[PDB]
Amino acid sequence: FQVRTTGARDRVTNQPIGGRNVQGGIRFGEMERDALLAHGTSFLLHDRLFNCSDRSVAHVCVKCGSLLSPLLEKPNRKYNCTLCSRSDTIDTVSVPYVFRYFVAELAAMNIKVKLDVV
Amino acid sequence: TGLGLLQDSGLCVVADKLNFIRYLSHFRCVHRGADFAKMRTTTVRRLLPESWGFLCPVHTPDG
Amino acid sequence: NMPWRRLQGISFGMYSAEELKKLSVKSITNPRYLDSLGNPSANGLYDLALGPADSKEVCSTCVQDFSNCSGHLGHIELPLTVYNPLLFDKLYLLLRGSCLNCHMLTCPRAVIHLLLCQLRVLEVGALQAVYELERILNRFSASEIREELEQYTTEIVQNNLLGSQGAHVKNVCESKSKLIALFWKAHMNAKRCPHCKTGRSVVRKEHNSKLTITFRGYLTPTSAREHLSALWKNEGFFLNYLFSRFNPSVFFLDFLVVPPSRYRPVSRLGDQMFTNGQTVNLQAVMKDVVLIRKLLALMAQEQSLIDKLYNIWIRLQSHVNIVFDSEMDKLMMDKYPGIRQILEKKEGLFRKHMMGKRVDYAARSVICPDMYINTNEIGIPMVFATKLTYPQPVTPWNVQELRQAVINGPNVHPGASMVINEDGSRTALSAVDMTQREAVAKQLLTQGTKIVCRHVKNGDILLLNRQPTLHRPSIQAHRARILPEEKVLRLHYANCKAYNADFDGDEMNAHFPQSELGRAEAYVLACTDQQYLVPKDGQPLAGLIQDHMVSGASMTTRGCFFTREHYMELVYRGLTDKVGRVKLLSPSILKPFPLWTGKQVVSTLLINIIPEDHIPLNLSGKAKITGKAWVKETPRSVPGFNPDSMCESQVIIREGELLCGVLDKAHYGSSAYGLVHCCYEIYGGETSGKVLTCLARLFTAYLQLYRGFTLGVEDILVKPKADVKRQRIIEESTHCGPQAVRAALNLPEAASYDEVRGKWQDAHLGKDQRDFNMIDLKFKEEVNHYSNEINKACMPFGLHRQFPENSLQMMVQSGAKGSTVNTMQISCLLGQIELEGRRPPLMASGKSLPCFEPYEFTPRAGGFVTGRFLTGIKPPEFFFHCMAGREGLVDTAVKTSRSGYLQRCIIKHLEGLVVQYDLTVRDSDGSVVQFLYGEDGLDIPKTQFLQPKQFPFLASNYEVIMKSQHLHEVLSRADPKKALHHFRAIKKWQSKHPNTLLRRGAFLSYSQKIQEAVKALKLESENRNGRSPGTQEMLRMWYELDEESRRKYQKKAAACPDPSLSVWRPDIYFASVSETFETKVDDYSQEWAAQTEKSYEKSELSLDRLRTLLQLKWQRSLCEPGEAVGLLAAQSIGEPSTQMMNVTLGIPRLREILMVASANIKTPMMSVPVLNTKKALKRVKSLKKQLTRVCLGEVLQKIDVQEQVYQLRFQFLPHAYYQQEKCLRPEDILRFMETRFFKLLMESIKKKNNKASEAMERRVQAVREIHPFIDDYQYDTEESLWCQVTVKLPLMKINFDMSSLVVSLAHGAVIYATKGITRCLLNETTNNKNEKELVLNTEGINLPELFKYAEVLDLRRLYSNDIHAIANTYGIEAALRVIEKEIKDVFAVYGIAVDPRHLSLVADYMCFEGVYKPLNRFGIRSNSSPLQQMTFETSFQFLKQATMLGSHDELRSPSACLVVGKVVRGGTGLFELKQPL
Amino acid sequence: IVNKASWERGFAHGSVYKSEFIDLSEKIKQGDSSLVFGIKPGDPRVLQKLDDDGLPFIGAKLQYGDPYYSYLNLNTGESFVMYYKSKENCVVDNIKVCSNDTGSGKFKCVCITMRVPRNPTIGDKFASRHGQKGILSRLWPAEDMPFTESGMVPDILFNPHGFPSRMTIGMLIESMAGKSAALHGLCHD
Amino acid sequence: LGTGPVVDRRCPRCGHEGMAYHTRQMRSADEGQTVFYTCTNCKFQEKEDS
Amino acid sequence: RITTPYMTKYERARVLGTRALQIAMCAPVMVELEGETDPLLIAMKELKARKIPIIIRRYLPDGSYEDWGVDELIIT
DNA sequence: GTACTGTCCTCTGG
DNA sequence: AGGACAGCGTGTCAGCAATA
RNA sequence: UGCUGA
Ligand SMILES: [Mg+2]
Ligand SMILES: [Zn+2]
Repeated sequence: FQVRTTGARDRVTNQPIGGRNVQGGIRFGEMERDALLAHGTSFLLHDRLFNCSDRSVAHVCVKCGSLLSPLLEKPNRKYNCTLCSRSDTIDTVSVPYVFRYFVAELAAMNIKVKLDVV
Repeated sequence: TGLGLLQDSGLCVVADKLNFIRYLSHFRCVHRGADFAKMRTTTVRRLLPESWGFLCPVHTPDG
Repeated sequence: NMPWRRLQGISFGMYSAEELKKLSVKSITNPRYLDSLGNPSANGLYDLALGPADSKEVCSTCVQDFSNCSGHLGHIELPLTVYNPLLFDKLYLLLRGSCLNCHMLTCPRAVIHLLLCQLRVLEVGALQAVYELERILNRFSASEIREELEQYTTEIVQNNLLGSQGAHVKNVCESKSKLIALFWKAHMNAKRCPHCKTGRSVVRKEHNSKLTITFRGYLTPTSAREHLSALWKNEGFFLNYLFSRFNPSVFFLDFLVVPPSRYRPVSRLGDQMFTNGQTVNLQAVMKDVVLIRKLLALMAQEQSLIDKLYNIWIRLQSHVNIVFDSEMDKLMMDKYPGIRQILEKKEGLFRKHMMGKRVDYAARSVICPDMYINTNEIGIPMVFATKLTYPQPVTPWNVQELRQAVINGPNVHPGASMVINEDGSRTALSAVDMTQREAVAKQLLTQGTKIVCRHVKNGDILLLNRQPTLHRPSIQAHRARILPEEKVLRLHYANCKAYNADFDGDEMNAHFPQSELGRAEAYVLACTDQQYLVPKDGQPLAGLIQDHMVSGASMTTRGCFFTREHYMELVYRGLTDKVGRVKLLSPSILKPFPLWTGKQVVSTLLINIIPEDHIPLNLSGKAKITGKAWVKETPRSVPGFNPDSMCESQVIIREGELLCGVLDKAHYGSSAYGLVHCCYEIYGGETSGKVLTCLARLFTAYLQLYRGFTLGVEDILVKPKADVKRQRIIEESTHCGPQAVRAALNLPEAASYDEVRGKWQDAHLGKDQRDFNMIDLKFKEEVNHYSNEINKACMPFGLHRQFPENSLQMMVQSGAKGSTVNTMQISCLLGQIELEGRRPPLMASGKSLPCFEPYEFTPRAGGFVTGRFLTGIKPPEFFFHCMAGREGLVDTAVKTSRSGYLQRCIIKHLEGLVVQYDLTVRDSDGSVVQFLYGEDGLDIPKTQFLQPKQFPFLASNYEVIMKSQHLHEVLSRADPKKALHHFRAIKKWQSKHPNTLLRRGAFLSYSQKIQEAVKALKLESENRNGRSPGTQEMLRMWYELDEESRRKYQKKAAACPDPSLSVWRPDIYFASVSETFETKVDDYSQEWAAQTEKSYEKSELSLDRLRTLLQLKWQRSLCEPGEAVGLLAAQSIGEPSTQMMNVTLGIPRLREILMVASANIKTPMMSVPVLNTKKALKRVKSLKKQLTRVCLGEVLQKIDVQEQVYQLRFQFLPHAYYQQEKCLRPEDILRFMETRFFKLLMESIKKKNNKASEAMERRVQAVREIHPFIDDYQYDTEESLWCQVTVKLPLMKINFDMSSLVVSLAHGAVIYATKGITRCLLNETTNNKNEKELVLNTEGINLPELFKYAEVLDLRRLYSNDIHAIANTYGIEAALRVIEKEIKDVFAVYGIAVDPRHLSLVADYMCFEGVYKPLNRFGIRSNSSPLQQMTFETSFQFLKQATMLGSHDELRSPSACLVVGKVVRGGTGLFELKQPL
Repeated sequence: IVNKASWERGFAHGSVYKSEFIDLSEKIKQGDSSLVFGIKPGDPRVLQKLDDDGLPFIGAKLQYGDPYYSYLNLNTGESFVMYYKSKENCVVDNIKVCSNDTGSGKFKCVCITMRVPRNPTIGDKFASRHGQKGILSRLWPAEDMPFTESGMVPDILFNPHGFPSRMTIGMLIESMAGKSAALHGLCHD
Repeated sequence: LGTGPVVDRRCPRCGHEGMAYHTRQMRSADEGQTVFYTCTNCKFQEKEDS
Repeated sequence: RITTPYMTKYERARVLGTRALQIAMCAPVMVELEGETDPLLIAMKELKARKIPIIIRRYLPDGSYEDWGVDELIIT
């Protein structure tokens, strides 16, 4: 028998840990999201994944569309873009951590993920 | 040299005394091989009529 | 306060390598990353500028701790350049086809410029420009070609701009994919150089990390880099389009990027406490960098030194490779998995942590039967309820009940674990002092209000899931009925079949929505009463099971009488009514003693459940229990009685009062059109759930109070005097082996008793093994005759107790549980065991089991079990039964393993297809798949009662249907004129043209003067220009000798008006229905106005109110916009397969059709009807005998080879036994040897010897004219008496038993055969309606080689299972229907029946872009979504592609929408809300 | 279904023995002995849950959050209570103190056996000798069970619908054989 | 030159009067045996679950 | 102006969800609630009275949209 | 496992 | 241009010990 | 990796 609410968030992906010995979450799976969207309950599938799993609040160089570029001054702590020296372009975007983890992994190969902020 | 064996794992297993019918069945088990657990064709799972009196028809794991 | 900013698009490109700098906090140089004690060593991989890896530290780059710091990137600076492993292969090609001297590609500039212009036009979307440019080229120096093409290309790109946003669509990505793939595949091969003839400096790459130019030097990444740098300069205009402004520098790496330390977490491995696999690969690169930096200094302080430099280079590349793809380099060890393995697999990062995240606020526990909670409820065991918390905001109208919850505390049930503050957060109440919780019960309502995380409160909504989720009904929402003292989640038994739950240890998950906007959807959409009908075929899913079926069938039987007090307390115990009086009935029997009927109990329970305002329903149908089950005693002839007019087989509910019928599974069950299905149609899904609940409670009270159900041994027993016949039949069955086998080997009818054993042994040790299966089949036949005789003797009437009073019957016979084949096989026979469709296999000595003699004829030795489970089965039969039962489980496992993959592939391709607001089924990029969902709209579950034969129900219940749903309001707010006039026009047209295939035309209509012309006018001419002498007179009279504008033969010959759904928008246009529905409505109105005339019941409905009723019920069953029907089609094709004779069957065929789309199928076939004429029937015999293949080997007795002078005599067979059905003659056969076999023989002799170290006369002469080895053959003036040949190779040849060659060749040598056809056969009868049909089936496929017999066979009605051959002879719109029919016939062999609206969508998607495209990994290449297409399979190839093409993603798929955290673009997310100011 | 009075009179009661080997050569490497089971005198943490050798009492009941052992680094002189973290109740029934194979070990290794009572709850799987498995769904009160004309009252209720599709006719014969045995004092084969 | 209908019990699908059945245990060891029916007048295969 | 006049079930679900998430964030209830603590029951009460000032913006597959009022939409 | 793509591989055509 | 062939692929669902 | 549960 298992019930998990919140608990060990895996550090690499910011997701519930699993197992039953710790709080232990229940993998949702690729087979189940399909049924949840068949019903057309997009918001239930949004709430569950984003809010009960990795919902992060990252910053983007809106002009240059790079997750990696925004920077914090050593202690005001106003974000400034490293690639282009503009500090007022930076704005926040809701995104997962595995999305950030994937941008990092893709950079680990010289590939660039340029994202269009709106 | 693999000892003329063809298998390099599952050679020894834990004998668990959950019951005396779990224990007594570890000394009468015969494993066709651990590699055959990964096979598309199922022909080493056929219960041929030549194992009459040597292997039990009913006593086989069921998964 | 969320970021508020959303994503529109994600593009994948390559980083400059100069902008990665400034994306780097510091360069790392220290190899040893783990400190002596386990902390980060400065300047190592784990550093404090690359971020705090753990909460203990703070980053040096930005002061901030873990969980708040976005990590930073660093770089191992490499000693010298290395090639990048992903852009490497392309580099190789960019160097294979090129002149290292000239620095220009070896391709003809025509191809270069053509492809350049095609890419320039594709970038804007213009798709006809592609072929237009290619044809402009072919129809046409280098400047000359460029100016010819660039004018047209610039004109296109200018006149067709504004289309850069409308270019990311399928059919524009497939074209670019194909163009660039063809370029890389056909024009980059090594070639002699154009300008200098000797410019092939052949780059030829060994294993990765090795490129070798010849004069065998080793290509140093610096020399290759300079070559690319100087080749870009000359050929850049062209490559900047083949790669996006790619710089050649990106093809090479001067540093490696170390990812942030938060994404590299130290775990443990054997004998190492702190290690990440990614840091162990990067550490190997750092260590080689250090050794190489030493050798360079050694050269500076200065063949072995530079051979060592070239070896350490190759080693540093094979490490930088491993860092990118663990298995790019196979010769290195200590190789942990690279990034290709971090991303691309089932473990992976997309199929886990991307599509399958782990969720909070969820429970999982064993489920238990409840039955005393309503069908829409789940029982929560007070241990989840006290932990699962919903975070509700505090407002003036809830602050009272929230205050009690904060006072009750974290551990009492209506309580709360925490309260979140307006600006702060998370002040937990979990203390148990009970005073601070009161100190905080105030200050509620004392910006965003405090939110109380309350517990589950007995009305909440929960999503419940069972893990093999194969359909939409496997996730449904339930209403949180809290139960005290348990750890199990209790669920009603009506919801079992939906989940497939079985209460044998059946863990199930329960999710708790936390948004108040997912609760609205769990209530409205995912609710468990909107899920009454399965989406596969619209048939009901919820229903009562087991003893609610044997209870209701024994109470509703005719002889069940109840006193007032058992009548009551049986009504109130089913109702448990809470609102209003229970309306009762009158006794059926009023006099000797007032008594009720049991059908009256169900009646009075039915008139209380139906909503007060609505009126009870009328219903007429059939029961599951046949009216023959009750016939005890022989039926006698009553002269005027139709026994079925008054039978317990016909269910007749008249105004909610059951008047006749048993009401078994056919109602209350999962069968369609029953009482609960009609309740769900007329009164909604909540009323059907109420009916199910109340009927379950009633049928439980009945068995628990006054009756009882059991299953003893006196209902499986069999009468004596009936087991004597069974025993005599079993004795007779022990003598049917010899005859069976013998008459299957076509042996002498008798006199052979040992030749038969030898023939069986030969057939068993044979190679083909198809004369053995013949015996197996013709043997499971005498045995089957005795079983039929045995089941009939005992099962119907040989049982000790009969059906009304038997407990096994009345359980299999009312649909409760089991089957007549379970009932038998428990009594009077177990049957014939069959393992692979064949009898049990024999040993290697010819015995099936150690107890049986070898080759024993008795059926007992072949698995014919005559024992029953009543009196057990003997040891040998036990063995065969175990073999069968075990193969069953093995097959289950393997079948599920294959079905899962099939369904995953299907669901991954058809997922983005949703119905739009213009009723058209479009994909994610807007590509129109269908212009109307089912070809008419009309989602499946709502079209169940729109079938005919269900109108007499809608007519009977008309008043309830109009009041409950449409109402008088909609009927009179309908205006049908536009659609009604269209159907009148269609009807008039079809009235003037009965035969709609008669070649209508204006001029054709002006051939009625045909006699006028043929009489005298045209009698004098010849075929002037090939037409005729008499056709020219008609042409002259028609052409200009007719009226100017009043020559209107046109109107008499004009097209049928186009269908109404096509022009008149079925949703907003009343009376615009399908052409097949209006025909049904006309037929029924005509057959219903002629029933009212002789009805003795007053009907207050008129044909023209019934018509409006049906038209409204159609217009309302119209597939709401946003339905996402492709996912439903995927799941409907998947679930039936996952669960569940010369052709293929099962998942093999489904995978051939859908996933592979092969041109080679295992069993191709054809079926042309035979034309039904006396001449055709006679010609067909010859046709069948004409297309079968006759092979040299099928006509031969034995060869006689003598041996360097190798003679050969063929000795052919006599015509007695092969000319009968092969249509051959000896001169043709022998002539074949002279011209084909006797030269293929020398062909094979050379095949071996190349790598070894009056009239007889003309025939012989021409034959040796052509070959120099033969000498002279023979002649056979009398039926091929002796026909040998002689050869000789006199010098030195390998004299062996060459008979091997001349026998391996005399098998694949076929006299003559139609290409592709292996055999024909005329299956005499294929129809009962018009039994006269004949079919010429075939086992090969050649469509054109049948076109010559358009008079012997019907070439319309020709069918084949190939779907690639049909698509090549008849087109793609004809292959669509073959695909649909193939899927339907595959599902039909198992009784499954998927709705045609799903196969229509699947076939329309597969054949979308003109070709039969497979639904698999190669079908996604023509897909406009890089984020999809990489969440499926080969994620790294699809990422490399999307990266070297700059491919842009629009975030419109479900996968791309769930990857970047958006709301899917179908179902509930398809529109905005736009609060007005 | 299981009668509730049969379940309260000891029907199918059981237990589990969880033996945990605490070798305390962990938490340390080859340094000074940080390992001796022991309590520094007066620790408020182990006031009365341990017995002066940092080991629970034999017979004591353990619950999550209870003290479970107390090491003592001999050189420094510091104790560590190491709390019981299983979310289930048990009773310590024995504690083996083990040596090093040369009879020279120093109070570093022990083996504690806990006893966990596992009586038939709802959700437990029962089975017959014929493959007829099934969870326990209710504990039916003993006064709501159908009593026979002999005064008896079943203690297992088995739905008769598992027979028709599974054809376990051996259970219907075992019932009669066992009833005849209990009646005549015999023992049938 | 010289030297398969089953036992058929009665159930209808399209017409009537007697199908024919092959029993195979296409299930696990905790379930029961599936039955495969086939008609006479036509050839329509059933494939029940029990 | 050309799409269906009725309110699809997905639209009803999303409108109820949004109105409920608004009510729960202390928004004025124009429906005269009568002692119910569920914001979704209140949202249904408002939908039945035809008091929801939200604009369903139906998007067509080419970007073109049509703005419908929740009041001017036939709720089944 | 089999069947697909792919991959050239280099053999007769202007 | 007839091939020969080397080359990728997937594979329902959750637990425990234990150990790399 | 050996087990086990649907
Ligand atoms: Mg089960
Ligand atoms: Zn920037």
